[PDB]
Amino acid sequence: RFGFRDSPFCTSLPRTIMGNDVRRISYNVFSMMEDIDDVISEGFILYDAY
Amino acid sequence: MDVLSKGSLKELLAHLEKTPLEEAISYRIGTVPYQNVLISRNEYYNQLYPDTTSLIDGVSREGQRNVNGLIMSIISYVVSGSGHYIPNIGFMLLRRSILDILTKHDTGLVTNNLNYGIIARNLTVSKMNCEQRKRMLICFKLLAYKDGNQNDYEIYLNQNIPLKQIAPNFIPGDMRTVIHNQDQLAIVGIPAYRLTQSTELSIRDDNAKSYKLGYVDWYNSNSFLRERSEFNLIRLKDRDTKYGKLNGW
Amino acid sequence: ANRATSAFLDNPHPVGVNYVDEGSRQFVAVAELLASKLIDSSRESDESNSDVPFVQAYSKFADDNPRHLRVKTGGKMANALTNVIRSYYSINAPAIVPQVEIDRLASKATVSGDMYNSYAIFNSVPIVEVLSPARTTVSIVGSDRADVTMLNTGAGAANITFNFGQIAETVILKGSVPFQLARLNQPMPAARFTYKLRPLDGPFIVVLPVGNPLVISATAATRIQVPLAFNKALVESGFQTAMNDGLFDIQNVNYYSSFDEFIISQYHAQDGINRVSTCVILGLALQAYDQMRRALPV
Amino acid sequence: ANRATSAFLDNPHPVGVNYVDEGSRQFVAVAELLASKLIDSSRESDESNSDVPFVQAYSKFADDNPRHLRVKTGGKMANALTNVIRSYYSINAPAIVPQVEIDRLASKATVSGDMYNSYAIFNSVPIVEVLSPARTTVSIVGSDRADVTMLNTGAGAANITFNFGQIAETVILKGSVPFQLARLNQPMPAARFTYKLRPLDGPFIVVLPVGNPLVISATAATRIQVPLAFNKALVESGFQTAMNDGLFDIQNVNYYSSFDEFIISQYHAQDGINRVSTCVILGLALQAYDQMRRALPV
Amino acid sequence: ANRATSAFLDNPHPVGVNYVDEGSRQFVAVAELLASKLIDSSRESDESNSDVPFVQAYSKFADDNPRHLRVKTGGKMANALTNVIRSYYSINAPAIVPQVEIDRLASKATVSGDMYNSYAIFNSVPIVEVLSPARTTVSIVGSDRADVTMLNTGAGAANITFNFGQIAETVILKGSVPFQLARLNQPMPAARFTYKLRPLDGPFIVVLPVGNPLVISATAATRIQVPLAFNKALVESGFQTAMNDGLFDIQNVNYYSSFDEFIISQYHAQDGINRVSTCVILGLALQAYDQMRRALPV
Amino acid sequence: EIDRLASKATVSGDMYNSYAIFNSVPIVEVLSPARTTVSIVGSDRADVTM
Amino acid sequence: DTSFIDTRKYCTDGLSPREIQKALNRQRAYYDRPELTISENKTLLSQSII
Repeated sequence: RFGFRDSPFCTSLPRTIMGNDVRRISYNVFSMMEDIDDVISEGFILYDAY
Repeated sequence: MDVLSKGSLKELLAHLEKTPLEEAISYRIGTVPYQNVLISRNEYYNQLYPDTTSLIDGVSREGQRNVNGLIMSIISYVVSGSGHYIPNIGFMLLRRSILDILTKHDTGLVTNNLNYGIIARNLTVSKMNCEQRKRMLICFKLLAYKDGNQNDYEIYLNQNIPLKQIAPNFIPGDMRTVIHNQDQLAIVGIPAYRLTQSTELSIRDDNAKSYKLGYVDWYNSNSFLRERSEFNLIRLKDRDTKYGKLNGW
Repeated sequence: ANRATSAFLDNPHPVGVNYVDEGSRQFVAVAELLASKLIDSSRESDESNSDVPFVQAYSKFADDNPRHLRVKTGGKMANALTNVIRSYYSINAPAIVPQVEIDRLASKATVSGDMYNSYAIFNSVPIVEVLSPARTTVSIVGSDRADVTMLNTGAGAANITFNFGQIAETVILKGSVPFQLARLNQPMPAARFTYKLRPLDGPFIVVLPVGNPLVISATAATRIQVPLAFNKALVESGFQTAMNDGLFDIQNVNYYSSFDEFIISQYHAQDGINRVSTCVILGLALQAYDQMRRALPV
Repeated sequence: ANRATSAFLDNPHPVGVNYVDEGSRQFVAVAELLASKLIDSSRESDESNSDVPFVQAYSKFADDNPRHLRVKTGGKMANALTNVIRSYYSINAPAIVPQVEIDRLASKATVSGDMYNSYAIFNSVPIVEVLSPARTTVSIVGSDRADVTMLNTGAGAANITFNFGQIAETVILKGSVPFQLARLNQPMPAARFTYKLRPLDGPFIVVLPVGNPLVISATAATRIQVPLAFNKALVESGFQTAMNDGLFDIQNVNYYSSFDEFIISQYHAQDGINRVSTCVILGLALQAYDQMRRALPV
Repeated sequence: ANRATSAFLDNPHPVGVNYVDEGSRQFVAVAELLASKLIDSSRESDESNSDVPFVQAYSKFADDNPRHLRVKTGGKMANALTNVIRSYYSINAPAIVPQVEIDRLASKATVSGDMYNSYAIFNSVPIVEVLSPARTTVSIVGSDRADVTMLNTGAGAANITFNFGQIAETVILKGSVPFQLARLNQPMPAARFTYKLRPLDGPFIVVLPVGNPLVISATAATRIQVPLAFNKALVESGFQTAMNDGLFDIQNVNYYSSFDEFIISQYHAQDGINRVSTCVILGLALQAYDQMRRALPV
Repeated sequence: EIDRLASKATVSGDMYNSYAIFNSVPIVEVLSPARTTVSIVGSDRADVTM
Repeated sequence: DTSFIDTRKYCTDGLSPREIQKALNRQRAYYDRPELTISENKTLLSQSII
C-alpha cells in the first residue's frame, strides 16, 4: 500500500508460504537451540516475547 | 475467665494446681440442664428464639450430688468458665486443688467407676469446639492415670475418630512431656479479627462472647499482671521460672 | 446360589487417622530423602578411603556423631519413623510421637509433602463376588493373577456372574478353552480366548458348558495417585521388612501378602477413597524404612 | 487326540508398518531421553525450592513455556508420541503424524536411535501344543509360569507330547511329584523333580502314570535385542497405562496381560522376526509414555 | 500316610569352595563397581554422540584400549568373572583363574569386600513336608506362591500337618474358602480366610472338611545378609543370562527357575549357613555379569 | 480471516481451565413389565409416573 | 541471571562453576569433542544456588 521497496511490513504474519507451513518457535526455545544456522536456512516465526 | 485464657498445657496445669475445688463449684441455684426454652434476641428477631440449655453454658446449673456431678462440674469450669450447684461437699474436699482431685488418690475421692462415654454425652461433646474437646480430653487422661485406666482411655479414643486426631500428647507423670507440648488450648484471647459489642443467637455463643469481651477489659485492667513491665514486683514463689515442675512430676 | 470371593478383599481393617496432616506428610517425605542420601553416602565412603561422607550423612539423619563401639541405629528419626508406621496400619495402634518431634525432623530438608502429583499401577485383581448356580463348583485362587476353576455337572449350560467392582480400570480375561462372556441382558458373542473388560460396564455373564473344566485367568490394573518419589520395588521390600520386625503386630487386624493387596483391599471398603490417602503415606514411609534399615541394620 | 495351547499365543494380530525408519526411531529415543529429564527435573525442583528446573525441562519437551492458567498437556511431542504408539499396535491404525514433525522433534537431542545394542530376557512360557491321547485331560493355565495339569483316567500309562517351539532358549520343568521325561526315540530316565530342556532339541514325551494328577510348572527365558535405554519395569508400567488410556482400542486386535506376553506371541508367529523389531520400538515408546505421564498427569 | 514336598527344595547340589577368601571377595566387588561404570558410559556415549566416555571406561575394565575390527569382549576381567561364576555353582567345576590374576584385578578400585553389611528379602516359600491321612490327596504347585490343593474323600474330617521349616521368617496363608488352622497343642479357632504364621512356632494342623476341595496359597519372606550394592533385579537378570550362556551346565547339578529358588534351597540343606555365604558372592558376581554383558553383547 | 481476527487480542485458547455444572437428567431407559404404564416428562426435572 | 525465566539465586561462594566449565572445555578440546552446549552450560552454571 505504501510503495516501499522490499517492504518489511505484512498485513498479517503468514501461516503458510507457497503452500508450506512456517515454523513457529518460542523465544525461550530459540535461546537454547544449537543448530540456528541450519534453522535459519528456512524461515521461522518467533513469538512469546516483546 | 482466667482459666479460659490459658493457652498452653503448662499454664493450664499450673493454674489447676493453684486453684481449689471451690472455684469449680458454684453456689447459685441456676436451672435444670436439659430443657427446650425460648429466649429473647431482639437484635435479630422479634419473636422468641428457641434454644436448649446445657451444662457447658457459661451460667451455673443444678448438678447431681454424686461423684459424677463433681467431675462434670470440674470439666464445665475448664471448658465453659462456670460450674454447677453441688452444695455440702465438705471442707476437706473443697480445699484441695483441682489437679489433686483429678490426679491424686490421697484426696479420698473414688472415681474408677466413671464412664468416659456417658460423661462426654452428658457434657454434649458434639456441641463442643476443638479447644473445648482438647481441654476435656486432658481431664480424662489425668483421671485415667490416677485410676490405672490407661488402656480404657486408649480404647475410648479408638471408638471416637475425631477425638483421636486432636488428643493431646503428654504423659500425666512426666513434666518433660508438658513442656514440649505445643497445643493451643486458649478459648479467650486478644482477637486478631474485628470484635464488636454485639449479641449472639445461642446461649453458648452469647455467653462465650461475654467472656471474650470481658477478657479484653481484664487485659487492660489494673488486675492483669504484665510480666514484661512488672516482673520484679512478683513474689519469688509465684514468679515464672523456666524450670517449673509440678509436684511429683 | 453359591458365592465365591477373593480372600484378600475380606474385611479390610480401619487404618490410623494420625500423622495425616501437611506437617506430618512433610516429615515422611523428608525421611525418604534423608534415607536415600544415607544409602548413597555409605556407598561413596565404601569406594573411598575416607569416612567423612558417611559421618556427615548419619549426623544429619540421627542428630548424633557415629561411634565405633556403639550401634548405628538412626537416632530420633528412626524411632519416629518406626512408631509412625505403626500408627498408619491400625486405628488401635497408639500415637506415641509428639507433633514437636515431627515438625523438628521435617525441618532438616526442603521437600514438598505433595502426595498427588503422580500415579502408580497396582496389579491386584478385585473379584468381589462370583455367583454360580447349583450343581456347579467355583474356586478362586490367587491375587496378582486370579484363576477361577469352574465345573458343570448339571444337565444344561449354566450362567456364572462375575463382579469385578467399580475401582479397577481394566481387567484382562484369559481362558484355557474359548468361552462366551457378555454383559447382563446382552447378546452373547462368539467364543474366544481373551476378553478386555471395563469393570464399570457391569456384572459379566459367562456361559459354562457341561463338557470339561474351564479355567479363567484374570489380571487387573488400577491407578492410584502417589507422590513422584514412590518406587514400587522399594515399598514392597519395606512392607515385607516391617511385617517381619513386628511393626504390624496389633490386635484385630488383617494381614496381606503384599502392599499391592493391602492398598486395593482398603480401596474397596465403604470409605475407600478416604483410606487410600492414608495408605499412600504409609507406602512412602515403608519406602524410607527399607532404605534406612538396609543402610543401618539392627 | 486332544490339543492344548497357551491362550496368549493364539492369533497374534499384525503390527504397524509405519514409523520404523531411522529418523522415526531417533524420535522415539529422543522422547525417552527428554521424558526422563522431566522426571529428574521434577525431583530436582522439589529440593531446590524453585520451579525453574522443571520449567526448562518442560519447555524443551513441549516447545512452549508453562503457564499457570493453562493445562500442561505435554505439547506437540506428547501428541506425536501418542499417535505413533497407536500406529505400532495395529496395521489398521492410521498414521496421522507427518514426517516433517517427526524430523523436527528428533533434532532436540543427539541420540543414535539404534535398537540392537543390548539384550533383554523375557519370561513368557511358550507352549505351542500339548498332544494327549484319549482318556486323558490336559489343562494349561498361566503365562509367566505355566501349570499343566494332566489326569489319566484309563488303565495304562499315557504318553504326552510337549512342544515348546523353537524360539525360547531354556525351559525349566518342575513337577508336583517326580516324573519321567525324554525326547523322541530316547530311553526314559529315572523319575525326578526337575528337568532342564532346550526347545530346539525336539518334542518331549512325559510318561503319565495312572492315579493322582500330575502338575508340571514351566518357566522359560528368551533373549531379544533391545536398546541400551530399555528398562523392563518402565515398559511394563507404560503398557498398562496405554491400555487403560485406550491407545490400544481398535477393531480386530488381540489384547495381552503384559508386554512380555505381547512380544513373545508376535515372535512365535510367522514373519515374527520382522515383528519383534517393531515391537521393541513400541516398548521404548511405552517407556517414554510412562515417564511423561507420571510427570504430567492428565 | 502321604508326604508331599516342594520341588525346588529337593536335592541341593554342593556349591564350590574356591574364590571365597578376602581377596577374591574384593575382586567381585571391584568387578561390580567397574561393570556399573561400563553401562553408565555406554548410555552417556549414545546421548553425547562421542565415544570418549566409553573408551575410558572400557580401558579401565578390560586393560586395553577399544579398537575397531575387534570383538570388544571385556579383557581379562571378563574371563575371570566368567570363570568364578562357574566355580561357585558346583564343586565339580574346576577353578581356572590363578590367585595372582585375581589379586591384580582386585587392585583397580578400593572396595570393602564385605558381603554381610546389608540384607535382602527373598520370597520363595519353603514347604518342607505335608503329611496327610490315607483318604486325602495333597498337591503342591509353585515356588514364589505355593498353592496346596487338598481333597477329602473319607467319611469324616481330616488333619493335615504343614511344616514350613525354620529358616523362613513369616508365612501368610490364604484359602479359597475359610479354613481352620492351629499350632500343635493349641485350640482350633473359627474359620478365617487368612493366617499369619511364624515357621519357628511349629507344625500347623489344617482341618479338611469332606465337602469341597480347599486350596491354600502361601507366601513367605526370608532375610539373607547381602552386600549393600546388592540389587535383586540385576541379580535375577544375571542368573537367567548365566543359564542361557551355558556356564551352569555341568554333571550332577540341580537347576532352578530363579536365584531366589537357588539360594533358599541351599539354606535348607545341611551346612546351609556356609552354603548361603558362597551363594551371596555368586549373586554379586551375577550382578556384575549382567551389567557388563548388556554393555558389551558378545 | 480467522487468523487475522485472532491476532487482534492475546488470550489463551484453553477450554479446559474450569468446569460448569449441567442440570439435565439423563434417563436412558425405564424398563417396565406388562400391565404397568410409565410416562417420562421433563428434562431439567424428570417426572416419572408409574 | 539475565534470562527472564530464571528466577534462581546464583551463589558466588565456593569454587566457581565457571572454573570447572573452563577446565571441562579444555578437556573436550584435547579429545576433539565439541564444546559444552548451551543446555549443558546452563546446568553447570546453575549448580551453585541459594
